[PDB]
Amino acid sequence: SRRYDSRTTIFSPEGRLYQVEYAMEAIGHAGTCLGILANDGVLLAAERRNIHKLLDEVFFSEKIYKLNEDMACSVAGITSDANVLTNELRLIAQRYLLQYQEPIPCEQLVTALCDIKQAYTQFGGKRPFGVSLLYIGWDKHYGFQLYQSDPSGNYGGWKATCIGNNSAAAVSMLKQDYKEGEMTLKSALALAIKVLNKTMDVSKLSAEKVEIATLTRENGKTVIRVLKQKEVEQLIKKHEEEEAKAEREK
Amino acid sequence: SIMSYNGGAVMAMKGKNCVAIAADRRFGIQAQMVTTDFQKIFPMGDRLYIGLAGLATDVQTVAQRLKFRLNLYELKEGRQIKPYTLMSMVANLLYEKRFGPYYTEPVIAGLDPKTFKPFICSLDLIGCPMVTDDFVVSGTCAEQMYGMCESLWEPNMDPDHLFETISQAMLNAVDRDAVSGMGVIVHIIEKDKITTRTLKARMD
Amino acid sequence: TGYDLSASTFSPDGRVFQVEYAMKAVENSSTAIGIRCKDGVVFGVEKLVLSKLYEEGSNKRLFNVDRHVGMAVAGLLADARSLADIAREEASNFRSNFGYNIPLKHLADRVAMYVHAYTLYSAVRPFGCSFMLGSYSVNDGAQLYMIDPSGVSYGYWGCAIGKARQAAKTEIEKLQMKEMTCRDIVKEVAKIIYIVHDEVKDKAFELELSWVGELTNGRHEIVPKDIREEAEKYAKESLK
Amino acid sequence: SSAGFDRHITIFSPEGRLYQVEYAFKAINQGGLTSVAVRGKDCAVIVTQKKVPDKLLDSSTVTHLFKITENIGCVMTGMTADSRSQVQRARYEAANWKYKYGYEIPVDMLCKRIADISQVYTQNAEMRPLGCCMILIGIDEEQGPQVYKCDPAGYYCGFKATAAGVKQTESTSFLEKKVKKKFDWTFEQTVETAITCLSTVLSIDFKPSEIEVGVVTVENPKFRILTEAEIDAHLVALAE
Amino acid sequence: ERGYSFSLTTFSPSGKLVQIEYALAAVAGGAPSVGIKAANGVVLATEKKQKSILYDERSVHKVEPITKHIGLVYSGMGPDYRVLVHRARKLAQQYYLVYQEPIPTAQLVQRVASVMQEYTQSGGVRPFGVSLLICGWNEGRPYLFQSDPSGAYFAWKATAMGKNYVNGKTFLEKRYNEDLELEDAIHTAILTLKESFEGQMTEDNIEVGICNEAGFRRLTPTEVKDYLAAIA
Amino acid sequence: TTIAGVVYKDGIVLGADTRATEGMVVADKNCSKIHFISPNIYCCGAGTAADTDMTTQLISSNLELHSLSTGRLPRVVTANRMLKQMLFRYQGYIGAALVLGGVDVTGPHLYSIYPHGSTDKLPYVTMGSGSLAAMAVFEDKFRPDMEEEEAKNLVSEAIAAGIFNDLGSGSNIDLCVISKNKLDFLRPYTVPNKKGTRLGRYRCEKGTTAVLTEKITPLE
Amino acid sequence: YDRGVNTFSPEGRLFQVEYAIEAIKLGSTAIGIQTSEGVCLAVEKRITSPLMEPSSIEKIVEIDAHIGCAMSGLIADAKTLIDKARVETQNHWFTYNETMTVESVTQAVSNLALQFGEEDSRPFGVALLFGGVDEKGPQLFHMDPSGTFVQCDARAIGSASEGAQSSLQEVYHKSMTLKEAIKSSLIILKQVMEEKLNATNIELATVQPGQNFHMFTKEELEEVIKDI
Amino acid sequence: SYDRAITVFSPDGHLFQVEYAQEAVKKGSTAVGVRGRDIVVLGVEKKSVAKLQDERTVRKICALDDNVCMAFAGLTADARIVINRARVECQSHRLTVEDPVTVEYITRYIASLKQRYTQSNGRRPFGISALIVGFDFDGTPRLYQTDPSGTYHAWKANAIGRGAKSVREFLEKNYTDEAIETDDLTIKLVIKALLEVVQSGGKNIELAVMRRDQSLKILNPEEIEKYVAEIEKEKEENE
Repeated sequence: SRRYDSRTTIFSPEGRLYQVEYAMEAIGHAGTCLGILANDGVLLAAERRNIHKLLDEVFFSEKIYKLNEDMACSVAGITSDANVLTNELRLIAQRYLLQYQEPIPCEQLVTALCDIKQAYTQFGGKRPFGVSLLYIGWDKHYGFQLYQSDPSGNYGGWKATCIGNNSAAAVSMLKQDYKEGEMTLKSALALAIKVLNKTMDVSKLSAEKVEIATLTRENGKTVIRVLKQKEVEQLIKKHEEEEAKAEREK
Repeated sequence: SIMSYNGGAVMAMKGKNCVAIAADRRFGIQAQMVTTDFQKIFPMGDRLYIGLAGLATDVQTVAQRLKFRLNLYELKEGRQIKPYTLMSMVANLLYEKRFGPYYTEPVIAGLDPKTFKPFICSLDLIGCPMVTDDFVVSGTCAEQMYGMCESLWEPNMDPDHLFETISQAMLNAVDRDAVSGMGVIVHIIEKDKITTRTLKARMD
Repeated sequence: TGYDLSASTFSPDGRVFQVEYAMKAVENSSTAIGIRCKDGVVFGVEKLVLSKLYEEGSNKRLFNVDRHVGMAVAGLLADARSLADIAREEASNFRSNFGYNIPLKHLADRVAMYVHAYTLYSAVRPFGCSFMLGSYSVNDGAQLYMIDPSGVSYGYWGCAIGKARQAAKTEIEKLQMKEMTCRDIVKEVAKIIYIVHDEVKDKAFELELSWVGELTNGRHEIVPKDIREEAEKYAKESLK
Repeated sequence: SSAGFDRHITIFSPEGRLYQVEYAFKAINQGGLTSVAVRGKDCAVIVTQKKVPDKLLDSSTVTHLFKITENIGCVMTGMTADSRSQVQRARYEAANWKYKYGYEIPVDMLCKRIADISQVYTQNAEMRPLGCCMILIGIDEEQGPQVYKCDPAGYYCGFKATAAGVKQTESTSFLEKKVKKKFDWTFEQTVETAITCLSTVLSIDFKPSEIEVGVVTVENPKFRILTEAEIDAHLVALAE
Repeated sequence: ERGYSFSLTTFSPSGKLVQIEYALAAVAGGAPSVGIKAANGVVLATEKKQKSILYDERSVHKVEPITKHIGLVYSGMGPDYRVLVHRARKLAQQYYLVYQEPIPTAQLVQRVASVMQEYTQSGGVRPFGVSLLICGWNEGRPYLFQSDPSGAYFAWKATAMGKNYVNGKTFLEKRYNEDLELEDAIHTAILTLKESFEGQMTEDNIEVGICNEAGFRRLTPTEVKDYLAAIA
Repeated sequence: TTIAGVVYKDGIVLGADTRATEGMVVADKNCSKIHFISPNIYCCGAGTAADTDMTTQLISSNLELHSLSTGRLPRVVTANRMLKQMLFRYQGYIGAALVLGGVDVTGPHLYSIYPHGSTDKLPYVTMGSGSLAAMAVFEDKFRPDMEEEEAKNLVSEAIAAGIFNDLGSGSNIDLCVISKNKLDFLRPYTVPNKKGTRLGRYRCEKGTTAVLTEKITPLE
Repeated sequence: YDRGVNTFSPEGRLFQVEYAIEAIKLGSTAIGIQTSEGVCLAVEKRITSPLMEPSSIEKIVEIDAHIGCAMSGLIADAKTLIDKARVETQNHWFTYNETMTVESVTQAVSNLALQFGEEDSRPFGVALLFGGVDEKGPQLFHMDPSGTFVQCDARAIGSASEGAQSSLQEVYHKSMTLKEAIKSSLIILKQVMEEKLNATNIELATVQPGQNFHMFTKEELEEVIKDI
Repeated sequence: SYDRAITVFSPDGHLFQVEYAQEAVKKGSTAVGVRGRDIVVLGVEKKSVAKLQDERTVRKICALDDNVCMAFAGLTADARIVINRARVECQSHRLTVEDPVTVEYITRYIASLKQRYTQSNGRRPFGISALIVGFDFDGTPRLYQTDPSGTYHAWKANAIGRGAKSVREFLEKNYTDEAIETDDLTIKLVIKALLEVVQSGGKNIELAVMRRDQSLKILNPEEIEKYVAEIEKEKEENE
C-alpha cells in the first residue's frame, strides 16, 4: 500500500520543491493575463483560450469572477480547480462581512487563500492547486491594488502583473513602457492594447479573442465595468492608427 | 411575553402598481425607551425590502444571516433574486431552528424584478409563509393594524392615497399602542424610484 | 512478477495468488478428518510427538464452539484460535438475540463471510486455516461443513484436511453412512488414522477424537478415549 | 500500451482502458461452468449444471440457485465467495426495500442497486472488484417475466434469452440461431430449448442429476426449484 | 477505508495531468453523440449499437431526465455515468427543497462540475471517464452545457462527443447556423450522427430526446421511426 | 380548519377551508392546505401549518426523486410508510394532521395520519378542529360507491356545515378530485359568504398627514 | 529502497531503532558518577563560534528539586521528554504527597520511548543520564532510545564513550569520594575533548543528601579547574 | 488523516529531511543582525527587488509584539505561517500573565512547534531559520536563532542565508568590543558586514532597528546611503 505513494511533498536531492515547480510550469501554459494599476481605476486583461466559433458567450462573464462588490480576479491554470478556489474565496469574504458588517480588506483575503494553498502544499501530499490568479480591489486604506498569487502560497503586491509564460516579455515591455501613475483611462487601455497586440502572436488582435474589465471609483456604487465589445473594437482601430502614426518616424 | 420584550410593529400594504412598507422607530427594554433611530426595515437589493419585528437580537441576527445567504446567492447567480425565492429562503432559514427558534416575524414587501408586479408576504416564528393581496402586519399591536387596514384599504390605489392610508393607519394603530411608538418611517417604492418619508408622530 | 504481492491484485490470467499460497499453507499441517453417521458426526485429528515437546493436553486442535458445535482445525494454529473466538462470539449473538441454538448453515455462512472479507483488501492477509464444523439436532439431523482459506463453505459426508488428503479419503469413501451408528465409526476413524501416515518422517504420533451426536444427547465433548480404548486393540491388528 | 501501475490497480491506461475489470471478465472462467436463462411468454427459466466429482460430497449444499425473495430467484457463476457475498448484499437490500417502500421490489431496481455497488467496488482504486457474474429473473405486473444480468464492471442489463460463464460465444450463437426464428414460447418450448441448448453446446446427453432448473411462471409467481423426477420427465420428454 | 488518503492524480514533469488526459482518451474511445440547441429547444441524440441481435432496447436508456425540464446524455462509460446521474438527481432536489423552485441548468453545471473536480483531487480514486451534454429550458432561453473529465465545462451552439467528433464537428460548423427549429435540428443531428455510424440505422440504433420551453420531453421509437423517412 | 376526504366509485375527493387563524384572530382569508405530492397523490394538512408544509415538501421531494429514479408511477403506501416512519421518529413533537390520498395501480387509497405515527386506511376521513361536524355529515349521508357529483356535493356540504359551525373554520372552500386519468384542482368551489359594500368612504386626502423628512432614490 | 518503518531485521534486531543507536554516536559527551556522598555529573557543551553565546546551551536540565538529567546529540526531542517527565513527576507528588523515585521516573519515560507508529512517528534520538537522591540512596540511571533501561554506576555516553568507559573503569571503585570523582571526571573530559578545557567548556551538576539540591553556578568551576 | 512517517532515519544516523531542509535556508536570502548594548539592529540583504514595483508587501522583517522582532531566511510561506501562529501565541500569553512576553518564551514556542512538527505524522518540515530579536525586562538585549531541527541557540551576531560562512568569517575578524561602542557604529557595523556580503548597492539593504524602549523604525534609504558613504570614506581613510 506504500509502494503506490507518489510522494508529492518530500524535498528532492536538488534543493527545490519538485511538485511546486511543476505546478508553476503547469501555470505557464494555457494563459496570459495582466492588469494596470494606475490612479482612479484599475483594469484586467485576458486571452480567449477557447476562441472556437461554436460557443454561446451567454455567461455575461468570462475568466473574470466578480467575487464581491469590490473585487474580481483573473485566472490562469486548471479551470475547475480555480472554480473551487473562487467558491471558497467568495465564501471567506462573505463570512468576513457576516462577522464585521464592513467590507473585506484585500490583503487578509489574499493571505486566507494563500494559506489554503500552502496547507495543501505542506502536509499530506495532495495534488497542489495548480492555479495562479490575479486580484483587483478597493479598500479604506490604499485605494487601488493588484496582487499575484502563486501555487506556493507566496503572494506579492505588484503594480502591473504577469501570469502567463507568453507575458514575461510583456513585463519587459511594461518596464520599457513604465509610467509614473497617469491614469487617463485611455492611455493605460491603449498601453494594454499595445502589449497584448505585440505579445500574443495573433495577428492584428480580433476583439473576440480578448477581454478587458475595469473597476472605477464611485461614492456609493463601486461599479465594475466588464465592458462590451464595440469600445474594444474602436480602441483597436485607435491603436492601429497610432501605430501608423508612430511608424512615420522611419 | 418574549414577543412583548421590545415592542415593534411593521406594516406592509399593496397598492395598485406600488407597495408601501412602514414601521416604528422606538427601541427599549419594556417600559424604558432608549433610542428613536433603531432600524427595522432593511434593503435587500433594489426595489425589494424586508421588515423585521420582535426581539431585536433575532432581528439583527436574521438580517445579517439573510444578507449573508443573499449575497452568496446573488454572486453564484448573476441575476437578482425573485421575491418568492427570498420568501422560501427565509422560511428555510427559520425552519433550520425548528426547536431553537428565533423570535421574529419577518415581513417581505418588494416588486417584481421583471415586471412591476407587487408582492407581500409574512412569516411566523417557525417558517409559515402567507401571501395575501391587501396587507400583512407583524408585531405586538397586531389587532390595531388589522382594524386599520381592514377599515381603510381600497384595491386600486395611486401612491398618494396609498401613502396617506398607510400613514393614517400606522399613526392611529401606533397611538393606541403603548410600548410601540416614537416616530414612523415609511418606505414607498415603485417601478421608477424609491421614496422614504418620516411622519410627525407623537413622541410620547 | 509484481502480481503475487497484494491480496487485492489480479493475475494476467485472472486468479489471486495470495489465496493459492495460503491454501497450500494448510497443506503442510498433519491431518484432520471428519465423518458423520446417521445419528452423529465423528471428528479426529492426528497429533504428532517429536520426542517430548509439550504435555498430553496442550493446543488441542479439536475446539468446541457452541454447546453442539466444535472445530476440527488444521493449519496455522493462532489464526484457528482467532476464528474459533469469532465463531464463539457469533453463536453468542445468535443465542442472545433469537433465543435458540444456532443452525450450522448460518454459523458457517457468517464465518465464510468473515474469511472472504479478510481476503478482499490489501491491509489484511487471508487466513491460513482450513477447519471442520459438525453438529446434531433433533429437527435437523447431522450436518458436516468445511471452510477453506478462500471462504468456500459447503457440506460433505466425509473430508480430510492436511498432508494426507486423498489417501485419507480413499477409505472414507469405502464407508457407508446410512447403515452406520457412530460407535463403529469411532474405531473406523481410529484404525484408518493409524493405517495412514506411516512412521517414516515422524516417529510417535497421538490421536484425538471429538464426538457429537444423539448418543451425547445433543452435547459435544471429547471421547473418554481411555475408555474402551478402541483404536489400538484393532490398530495393532491393522498392520497385516 | 501500459503506463505506471495500470496493470495493478484501477487507473486509466494510454489506450483508455483499465485492466483489472477486464481481467475480472475471465475471473468467471475459472469456475468451469455454464449458465443459461430463457424468458418467453409468461414463464422464465434458469438452467445451470452442477459439478460434483466427489462421492464424499453432498448435493444439497452445491445448489447455485439462490432464492433471493419470494418472487426473485437467481443463479451465480464465477468464484463462489464473491457470489455468496453478493447474494447476502442482494437480500439485505431487498429487505431494506420492503421496509422503506412497503411493496415488493422490482427486479430492475435490485439490479440497479447491485450495479451501483459493483461500481463502488470498481470506482475506488483500493478495494477489490468481486469477480462474479449475477443473473436475475423475476415477474412484474403489467409486464410479465423479466431476465436481467449484472456484470462485475457494474453495467446491468436485461434481454430475452441470455447466457454467461465459460462457453457463451457458442451459446449466444445458438440462441441467435434459435430465438430469432419465430419460435412460440410455451412452458415446454422454454424448458426444451434451455436443456437442449446446453446439451448441444457441451454434447453430453446426461442424467437428471447434473442440472438445476429454477423456474417462475405467472400461475405461481413463487420461485421454484425443480425435483429430479420432473427433470427426468422433461429429459425423456425431449427424447424423440 | 484503509486510511491511505493519497491521490494518484499528480503533475507531470511537463506539467500535465496524465490521468486526466488518459480519461479524455477513454472518453474519445466511447460511443458518439451529438446535441444541438436551435432557438426554441435543444435536441440530444446518441448512437446506441447493441452487440448482437439478441439485445433489448427497452432496458438501458441513454437520454435520461434530471428534472421535469432538464435532459442529460453522455459519451463514455455507463457504469460511471449512472452514478453521477444519480448524484445529480439527489443534488437537484436539495435546491428544490431550499428555494421551492426548479434549479437552473447553470447551477446544475456549477455543482456537478464542482463535485467532479473535487472527485479528481481527493484520495486514491480515478477520475470519471464521462463527458456529459446537459441542457434545459430555464427562463425562456434554452442552454447547452458540455462537461469533461477534468471538471471543466463550456456552452455550445452545437457540438458532438465520441468517435470522429472532429469530423462531426467540422460537419456541424458547415451545417449549423444561428436560427433553426426543432425539426431542422433533428435533421442536422441525424445527419451528423449518420456521418459516423454504421450503415443500418433504425428506430432503435439511435435514441433521441428533445427539450421544449413547455418542458423536457423524451421521444419514442415511434416518432424516431417516423423520422427515418427521407433519412438525414 | 376542517379537511375531509372520501372515496367514490372510482377515485378520491378531498376538501379544505382556507381560514388560517392565529390564536383568536383571523390571519388569512385565502390559504391553501391541499398540497402537491405527485401527479397522482395529494395531501391535506391541519394543526401546525409550517410543520405540515415542511414535512409534505420533504416527502414530495423524496417521492419525486424515487419516481424519477424508478421510471414509473408512485405508490400511496410508500408515502404512508415514509410519513409514519418520520413522524414516529420525531416522537410526536411535530404536529402534522395529514390526510393522504392517491390513485395507484391498485386503485384509490385514502389514509389519515395522526401526528404520532398512527395511520388508518378508511373510505372517508375528517381531520382538523371542526372535523366532528363533517364526520357527522358523512355518517349521515354516506353510501358505498357513490358517483362523482354526489361525492362533490357531499364533501361541499360537509365542509360547509363545518364552516357554519366551527369557529376556526370559515372561508371559501377548496376541492380536489383524483381519477386514473383526470386531475382537477379548483380555487373557489362554492363561496358561501359575501361582504357588505362600505357605507362610508373614509378616504384620506393628499396632504392630510404631516411629513418630517423626505428622501428620493432613483432607479433604472 | 524504501521498506515499511516497523520491519524487523533478517538477522533479528530492528532497523530504525538500530539507526537511532547509530544517531547517538554523533552527540556530545557526558559523564555521570555515582558516589555514596552524592551523585555528581558532567557534560561538554561543544562550543562552536565566539558569536555563539556560551551560557544559553543547556545540557543538564532540572527534572525535580532532587532529580537531575543530561542529554546528548538531538536536543529538542530530548526537551519534550524532559518537559513531560517533569509533568509526570509533578503528577506523582500531587496525587501521592511524595517523591517519585528515579527508576519510576525513567519507567514513565520508557513507556513511550518506543510508541512510534502511524496510527494511535519516528523513534527518539537521545540517550539520557538520570541522577538524583531518592530513598534508596544516590542513583544514577541510564536509558536509551530502545527503552532498554538499566542502572549504571558510572556511565559514559556518546562520541568518546569507548575510551571514556575504559579509562573510567581504570579509576573507578566503590568507595570513591565526591570531589575526587569530580576531578576524575573532568580529567577524562579534557582527555576526550578537542578544545582546551577552560571556564566555558564544561558544566557540573551534583546533588547530595547533604547538599540537598543540585546547585552549580559558575566560577566554582574555576576553583575546581585550577586544582588540576 | 495521512497515516505515514515522512521523516525516517538514515542508515548512518541522520534525519534526511531536517538536515536537507537546511539547504532551502542555505539557498535563501542573506540576513544579519547584531545586538549592541543599548540599541538592537538587524536587516536583510538580497531583497533582489525588480526596482519598479511596490515594496511594502515583500517585507521580510516584521514583529509579533511591541517588544519582539523577526527575521528569517529560506522560503517565505512557512515563515508566514510560523509568524501568524507566533502572534497568536504571544497575544495569548499576554491574555494570562500580565507581562510583556519574554523573547526566550517565544523562541521556545517556535522551536517546540518546529520539533513536534518534524516528529509528527507526515508533516513536511519548515524550511526556514528565524532570527528573534527583542529586549525584555531591565533592558537586556538578546538574540536567538532557530533551525529546522528546532534548536533555539542564542548568538551575538548572525550568520544565515547565502554564503553565511563568509559573513561569519567577517564577523570573526570583526569581533571588536569597540564595534559595539556607539549605536551609530553598530548600525555602520551592520552596513559594513552586509557590504562584505552581496552587491550592497544600497537598494536591497532593508534594515530596521529598535532602541529597546521604542518600537521598530524602518529606515528611509537616504540615511543608509550616507552610512554607506561614510563607510567608504573610512575605507579611503584606511589608505
